[PDB]
Amino acid sequence: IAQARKLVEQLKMEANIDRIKVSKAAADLMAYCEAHAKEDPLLTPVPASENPF
Amino acid sequence: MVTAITIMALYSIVCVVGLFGNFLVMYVIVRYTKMKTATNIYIFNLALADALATSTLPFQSVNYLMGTWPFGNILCKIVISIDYYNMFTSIFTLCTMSVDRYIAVCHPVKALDFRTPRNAKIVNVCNWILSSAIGLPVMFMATTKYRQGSIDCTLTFSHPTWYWENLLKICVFIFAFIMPVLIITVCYGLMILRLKSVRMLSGSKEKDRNLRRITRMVLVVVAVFIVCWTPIHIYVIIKALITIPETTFQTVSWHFCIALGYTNSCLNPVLYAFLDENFKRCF
Amino acid sequence: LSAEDKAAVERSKMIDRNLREDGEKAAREVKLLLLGAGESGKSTIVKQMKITGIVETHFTFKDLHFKMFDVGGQRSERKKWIHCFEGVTAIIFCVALSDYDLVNRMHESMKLFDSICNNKWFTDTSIILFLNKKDLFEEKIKKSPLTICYPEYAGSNTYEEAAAYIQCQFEDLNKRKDTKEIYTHFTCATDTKNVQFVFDAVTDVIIKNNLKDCGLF
Amino acid sequence: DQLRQEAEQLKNQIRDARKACADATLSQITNNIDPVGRIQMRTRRTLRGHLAKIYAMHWGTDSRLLVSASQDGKLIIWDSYTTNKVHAIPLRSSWVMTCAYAPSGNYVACGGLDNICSIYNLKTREGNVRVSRELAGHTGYLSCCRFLDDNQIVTSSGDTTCALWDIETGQQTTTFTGHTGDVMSLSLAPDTRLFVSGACDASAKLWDVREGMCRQTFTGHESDINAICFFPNGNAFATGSDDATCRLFDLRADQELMTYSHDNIICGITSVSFSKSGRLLLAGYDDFNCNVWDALKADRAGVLAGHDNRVSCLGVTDDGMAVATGSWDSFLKIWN
Ligand SMILES: CCC(=O)N(CCCCCCNC(=N)N)C1CCN(CCc2ccccc2)CC1
Repeated sequence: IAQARKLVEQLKMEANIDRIKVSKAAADLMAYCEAHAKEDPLLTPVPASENPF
Repeated sequence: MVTAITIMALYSIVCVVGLFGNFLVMYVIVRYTKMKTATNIYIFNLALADALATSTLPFQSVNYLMGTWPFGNILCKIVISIDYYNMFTSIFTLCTMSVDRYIAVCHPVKALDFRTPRNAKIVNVCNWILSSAIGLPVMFMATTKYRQGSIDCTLTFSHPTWYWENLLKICVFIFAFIMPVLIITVCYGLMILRLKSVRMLSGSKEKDRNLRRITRMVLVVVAVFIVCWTPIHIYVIIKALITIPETTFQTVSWHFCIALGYTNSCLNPVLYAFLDENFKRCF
Repeated sequence: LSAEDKAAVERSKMIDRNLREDGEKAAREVKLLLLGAGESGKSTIVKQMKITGIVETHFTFKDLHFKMFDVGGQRSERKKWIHCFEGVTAIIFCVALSDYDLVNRMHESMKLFDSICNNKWFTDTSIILFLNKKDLFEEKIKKSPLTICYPEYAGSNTYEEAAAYIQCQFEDLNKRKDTKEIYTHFTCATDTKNVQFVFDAVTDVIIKNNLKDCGLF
Repeated sequence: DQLRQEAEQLKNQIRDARKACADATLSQITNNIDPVGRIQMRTRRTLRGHLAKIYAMHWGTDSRLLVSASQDGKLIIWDSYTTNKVHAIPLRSSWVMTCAYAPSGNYVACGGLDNICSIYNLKTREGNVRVSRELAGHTGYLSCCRFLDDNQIVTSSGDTTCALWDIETGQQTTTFTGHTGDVMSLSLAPDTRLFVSGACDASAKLWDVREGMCRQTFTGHESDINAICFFPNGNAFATGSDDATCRLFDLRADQELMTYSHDNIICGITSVSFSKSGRLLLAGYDDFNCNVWDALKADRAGVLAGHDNRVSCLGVTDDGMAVATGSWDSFLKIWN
């Protein structure tokens, strides 16, 4: 019976958050993911001189 | 020459199957299984010592045809020695596999110490060492001698012949026929008695199909060894005790009997490997 | 090329040797997993032999070393950690035989036994069913018929037939009778033969394992 | 009381609120990106010392040393470049299901089926390693543990709770209690100010270390989940479940963003990790092999098949040069 008081207090706090439209939150994943593509050795194969393994 | 057709053919058949089966076995045993457990070590060494003893055969094939030893003193000593060597180190692996299996069934609690994959490595090495007690003395005493017809490989023993030529023949008899037949029989003998009283292997119609399969596999192993090894030993001893005038049939019988000896090395992959439960359980 | 790295490689070889030695030493102990319903007899069992999440119990008998883990104090999704224990030599399942009337309880214990026996991880592991409190079963069967717990049962309300019927009820819950064996025993207070029974079952299991390893199935 | 039905109002108010902010179809924003192509990686190492299944793994910040715990009772520290061993710690409880390895490089941690997280000291006088402390106080069993400093460690146990310890004191500073099932994994944000956890409720939550209150809850899985990992930007994470279905959530938009699945996969997932740039998502299955998903178009990009039993741990170095996978095979492979 106490959990009901606790649980409702939780859902109240979680329901008031400033969301943002997903297209805005999806471009940022796109921009970061390509502003680092150069220095990702798994994606672009590395010349054998600089490959420690 | 009908005889020359058969004698050349019989050895060729043995040699080709022996190299084919054995070299396949070493390939599979190391490519996939990679020698994890004690038994897989043993099968490899049997496969190895079978391959070597089979590769000596073709040099014996050409010797029959020409009646002359063309390969010179350089190769004669390295051929005969590797033939006597592989007889003992192939047999002793068979005796070690049997003594191992008997421990693992009739003394289950003490086998927790003897049977470790490190100890399997010691025994195999110690097995090749003890075989050299006959591999090396034949290396030094091997010689090439010119005869009335041509050169033939032969072992010139020592100053006395009546007292030392027979010693090798009698010694190889006891330590390569009597001891092997004895211990692979008793050790496999007592295994089957104990397997009767195992609660896992009795009580159902399907259970006894497993007990039937095991006692067939064990019995086959002893049967092949007896049949493929007895004739040559008895034929050697008899030829050492009486004249046996050289009839065309005597030449036919002798070479065939020798080929029967090498049949043991060809059948070993089918029995010890191609019938192993794990070998089927990976293909 | 390898100036003082040789010292590093030597250190590697030494600790590799120590690892191998410890593994060989620990591969000659026999591990037993002790399930059982809620305090059915599990506390009693560990007394007869020589003698926080789980608690081990190392003991020896006839030059054999047993470790025996019980997991009664581990309250969580059994599915999420039961797979740690595959490869134990045997399961010891402990059942109280005087619980057929108190609360039904036998039905729950049979449900647990069925769940454990046919798990995807214990498809081959042998189990030893121990049946405790046979003494109280004497003067509990006298008044309360076993039909209370087994309505489809027709037989004499005596100890001899009831015990055999219960053992038969438990012993046919394994759906794979051609691969795993179930050992059964009615516990006895004195006459320390319980450990003897465990010894016999474990020796048969070792025999089967060796036969598998040698390549004879 | 009427509360039990009033909570249903809020649970329905939220769903519509986050529905009003969904015009993306991220699969539609990202149709003009050239694909990654094909990824072929080859094992460059194989570390072979363990004698039983291995359950965890963790790289050092050096991206050279790694620690790996198996259930034979040994957690050893390898050396990726020259495949040596620099320590072999024998530990008291043979049942272990986790590892950590401090950012500084001084300590390791290791817990298991005995409810106790042990912190070992490596750089010490007298040579060998010694047990610096044994943290106790959980009731379920340790399932994951991570380091923040050389002084604070955060753990997640099987009794539906997480906690934040203090090492010298040896006591629970804070406790996060919101789940309703077991807690299976854990992941810290890059700035170590808030972490996420994934439970057997098919739900993940987002706490924060300073205060001690969960801020958001993400649902959408059909079954239990076993792995978590932050997107390196600190604004998204991906989870792995027993549906054979990874999926990517977003912290700011506050909902599911894409799902990864394929029809000829019915298996379970045991570990997840992102590459350094975040472009391609690793994931380890019980199929005995781990896939490589392109994290922006959801199509496969290759496989890594080298094990003979299910893979149970996976990790990517800090400088993004290698991946290391371990498995119940008892061996560890370093792909590249
Ligand atoms: C008691 C038996 C005996 O005396 N043998 C061996 C008979 C062949 C059996 C070998 C099976 N091995 C296996 N691994 N299965 C001897 C028979 C004679 N050979 C002569 C060699 C040779 C002969 C001429 C030129 C070069 C070499 C020496 C061995």
